[PDB]
Amino acid sequence: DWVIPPISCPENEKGPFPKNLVQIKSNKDKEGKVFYSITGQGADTPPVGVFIIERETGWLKVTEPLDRERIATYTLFSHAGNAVEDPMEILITVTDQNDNKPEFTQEVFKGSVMEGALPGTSVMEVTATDADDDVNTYNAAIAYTILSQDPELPDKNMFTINRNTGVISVVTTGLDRESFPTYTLVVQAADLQGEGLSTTATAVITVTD
Amino acid sequence: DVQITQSPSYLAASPGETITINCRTSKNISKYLAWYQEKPGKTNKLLIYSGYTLQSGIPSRFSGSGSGTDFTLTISSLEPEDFAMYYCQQHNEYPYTFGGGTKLEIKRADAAPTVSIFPPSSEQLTSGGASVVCFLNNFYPKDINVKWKIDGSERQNGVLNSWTDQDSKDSTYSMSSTLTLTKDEYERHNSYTCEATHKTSTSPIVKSFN
Amino acid sequence: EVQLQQSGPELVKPGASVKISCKASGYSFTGYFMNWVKQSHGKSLEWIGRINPYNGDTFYKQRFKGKATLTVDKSSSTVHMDLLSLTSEDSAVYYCGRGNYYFDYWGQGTTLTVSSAKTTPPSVYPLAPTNSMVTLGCLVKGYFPEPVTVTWNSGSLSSGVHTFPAVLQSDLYTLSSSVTVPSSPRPSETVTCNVAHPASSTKVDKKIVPR
Ligand SMILES: [Ca+2]
Ligand SMILES: [Ca+2]
Ligand SMILES: [Ca+2]
Repeated sequence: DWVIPPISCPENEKGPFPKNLVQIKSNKDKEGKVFYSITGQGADTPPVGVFIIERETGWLKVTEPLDRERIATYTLFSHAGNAVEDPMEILITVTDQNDNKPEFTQEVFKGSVMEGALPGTSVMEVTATDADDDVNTYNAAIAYTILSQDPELPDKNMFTINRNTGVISVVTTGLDRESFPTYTLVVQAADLQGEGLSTTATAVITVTD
Repeated sequence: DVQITQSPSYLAASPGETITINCRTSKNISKYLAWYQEKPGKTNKLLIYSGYTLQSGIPSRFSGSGSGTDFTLTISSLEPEDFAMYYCQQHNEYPYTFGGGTKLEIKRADAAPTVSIFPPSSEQLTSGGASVVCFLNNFYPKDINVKWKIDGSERQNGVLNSWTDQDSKDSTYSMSSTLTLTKDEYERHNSYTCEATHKTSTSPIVKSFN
Repeated sequence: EVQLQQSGPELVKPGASVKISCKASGYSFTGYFMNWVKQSHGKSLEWIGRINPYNGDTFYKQRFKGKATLTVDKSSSTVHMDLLSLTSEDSAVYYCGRGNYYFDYWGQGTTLTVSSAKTTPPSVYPLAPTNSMVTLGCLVKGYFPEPVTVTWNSGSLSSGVHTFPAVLQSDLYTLSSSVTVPSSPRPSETVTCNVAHPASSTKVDKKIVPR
């Protein structure tokens, strides 16, 4: 049964507004003039005015930029001195722009490793979240990297981090508590699979007995 | 690249007032905007980062707001220290970019310029040059115009102007103007005049030499 | 206390290159990216690029690739910036700043002047004058190696002074200074300006005698 498909509108759109989205028509306009109006969130119930229509032509318009991370989808109902048609469900989908950076769940992550641990030993896990669409885009696909290690002894790279999981592991023998009891790592989480927006955090690794 | 429009460029206020400075960006940068303060002889000072987070050592009368494309730095109850230059910077994405800046200057009662004219010295005329210098000192506000009139005739060639910043002790502005000619081009005329047009007078202040 | 200390001012002819250095202290050096920012006179701040001190990893603003090279020396907590094939457009103040995103600490800046002019001593010219207050001055013209220092009566007379920022006139700088005294029925005192110009070893006094 012929229905209007979901209307997709990207967020963060620039001017000028109003901007046309879709036109709806009732073939009952053949006999006489029809008055169009829409209801729902974004037009009737809050929020208000985001989506409007002009009753003479039936052009569904948007009047201000959208934000997918607030309202991801709208559902409206189009209408036509008497009712002409049973209401039509008009679904509006806000498509994603990469406008949020990955954030670590905390600023400092604590972790501990045993001295003499063999390479591959899991030390700790850092975690970040990105608020963008991680199912239809890469705007939330996070890669983890190590930006620095302090100190650089016995080796410059005592640890590695898994690009996808954030697990930090030992890669080199020689961890010694009496020698170097603490390591500080700056970790970065970037979206677009590591090529996009980033933030940093700190991992503090204590070497135990 | 993220372009930033920072407005206004200049802003005059008094201690105790509240002022706002705005940055609009060309891309949605979420919250990642920072504000800095610049003062002569001091390294630049971070005030706010990530839109609204007050940096250590900064009093809370500095506050930031906004997210997306519109950001505001607000300074409540201005102290004399607050009168300075201010910049925003997006730290969302490479390449990092800055707003064009805002100069927060201190309000002051209007003041007419004290203007003095000086003919070329004996030594300079022996060297072969002739620079007539005109001073316009301790005026407010800073907006001012200078016309040079050599024997009643306006001349815009050979003029060099230089302005001070707002004075720290009395909040005024001063300006220096210098027409530069040579003995050959100089002694062909008799009278030389600079006239200053300023808010404080409906008719320009005139000082002349013969 | 964090501190970013930059190398001194550079005066070089066009076509040359300079290396500006910035030494960090008070924190773990490799924990934060270092940045270089350009600010031309009257113009706004411009980010040039950054370097990760841990591994020398760099990122440049496009229009500075081939103009700027960032390097690091971990053993001395110093970052370097090379500026190649210099032009007058490169004349600016250059700042280093700490931070992967925003810059919570800055250096005091390094001034770069790119010019083909030779070191020239200034010509000092008196500016002699009656109102109750009287304005005197002296003109400092035709020098290139910036800066100069103007004092009146060896700094004893200091209030009422306006030393104006220099102006570039045909590859040479000209500057003027003014001083106002409320001279009275007493015979007007003698007044001389003391122009110091370091880069030419020039100490000159010109006494202002009214015509
Ligand atoms: Ca959004
Ligand atoms: Ca988004
Ligand atoms: Ca994202």
